[PDB]
Amino acid sequence: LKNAXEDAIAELKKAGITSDFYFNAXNKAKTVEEVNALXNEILKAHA
Repeated sequence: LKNAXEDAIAELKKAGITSDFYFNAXNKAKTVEEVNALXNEILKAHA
């Protein structure tokens, strides 16, 4: 967890988010708030 950026991509990629949705979640999320909310939303919805 050095930047909520590469770290989110890494965590979601290891989690397995359909195929590439996590990578699009990448250009959608800009601010850290979004990355954490729209991060948790993905992880929880695919828990």
